[PDB]
Amino acid sequence: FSAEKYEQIQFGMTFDEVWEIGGGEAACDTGGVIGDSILCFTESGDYAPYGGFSFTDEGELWSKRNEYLYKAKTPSVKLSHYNRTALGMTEAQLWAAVPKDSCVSQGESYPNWPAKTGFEEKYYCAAATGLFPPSASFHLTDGVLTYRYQRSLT
Amino acid sequence: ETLVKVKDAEDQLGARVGYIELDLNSGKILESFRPEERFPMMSTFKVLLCGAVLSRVDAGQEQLGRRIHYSQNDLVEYSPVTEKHLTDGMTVRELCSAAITMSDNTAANLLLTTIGGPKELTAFLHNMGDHVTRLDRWEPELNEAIPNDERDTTMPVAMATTLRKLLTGELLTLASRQQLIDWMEADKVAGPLLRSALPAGWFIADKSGAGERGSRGIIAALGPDGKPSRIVVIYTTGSQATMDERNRQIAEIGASLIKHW
Repeated sequence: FSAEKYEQIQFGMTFDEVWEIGGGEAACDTGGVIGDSILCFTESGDYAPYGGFSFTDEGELWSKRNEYLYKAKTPSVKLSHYNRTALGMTEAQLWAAVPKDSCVSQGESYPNWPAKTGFEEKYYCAAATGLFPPSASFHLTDGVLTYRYQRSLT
Repeated sequence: ETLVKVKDAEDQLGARVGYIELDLNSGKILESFRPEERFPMMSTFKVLLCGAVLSRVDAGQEQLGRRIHYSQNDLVEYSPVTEKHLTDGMTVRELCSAAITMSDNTAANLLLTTIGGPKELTAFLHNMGDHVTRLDRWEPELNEAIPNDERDTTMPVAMATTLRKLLTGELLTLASRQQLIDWMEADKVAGPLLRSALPAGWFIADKSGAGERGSRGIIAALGPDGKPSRIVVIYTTGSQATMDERNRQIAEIGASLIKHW
């Protein structure tokens, strides 16, 4: 499985289409604690990068998520930047306060699929290189900030 | 040729390595190398965590069917299974499965909450004779691996002996020992380590861990003819190599102790 497969996967796709693009049985799991959804891992190993995919009752992909499929080009978020974000700010406002090169997407979803209102994006911004650095996390719904969190930023 | 290889791996990583192989039945140590230096547990502690859980199950203080509802603020770095159950919750049994087989961080924290925290895990360990292993922090901070910090460390011999006791003693009931080792067998994210060099017919139940500052390790019960007969524990820390190089060094120790079984 890989990031490039994650980008191939599309909202609306069926379980079988996702499973096929993701790598099938070699790279992906379903059932047990995953339930009806799919988890694919890029390699074995502790904290291996992964993507997850969930489907509507009608069988269509409404949610994509991942951790560590991407790495910030320039880990550099400061608590300073974080202090100048607030719920209600637009996404462009967010990127004017926080350096986008310091962040990566950890998912996108349409909780109302097949209606598109309420689309949600999740961003993860590492303050430095390595496994579990200090970070900030931001979620936006329809282009507006609706969740903000930080751990251990200077 | 294992101790050789273990020594080889040390200067190839430019980090401390520790190794022990223990006979599962007798408790006799077969070989070792720095068995008593301390190393970050990383995700290997998740198996001990879940033994403390089963122990409370055994004592009628916990139910594996108990459902725990948690929310967005409980989620930490690396939650592949728990992110998906914000709404419907997870049972204690599901939590142990996610922590051990997929190394889910949130799952591990949620479980640490059930037993009352890292100090309760240390007290549980202490009360069964392991006066060395200690958990001090939650995920993801327990993985920092500051040099010389003894927080959240074990020794290869303390972890090997404790795993032996959990997996075959009377420490847990038969149902609990079996669930504990079933969770480890379904390990899903340790293919490139010992499982890597294991031949058909072999049984393997293991748990791997990775932390910061190059820290890596594995604990495993394994053997021929679908039955575990030995415990192997390997830790390394300090190294600058690549993630795959260290990977390689550990497959290498297991290709060796597998060859020279």
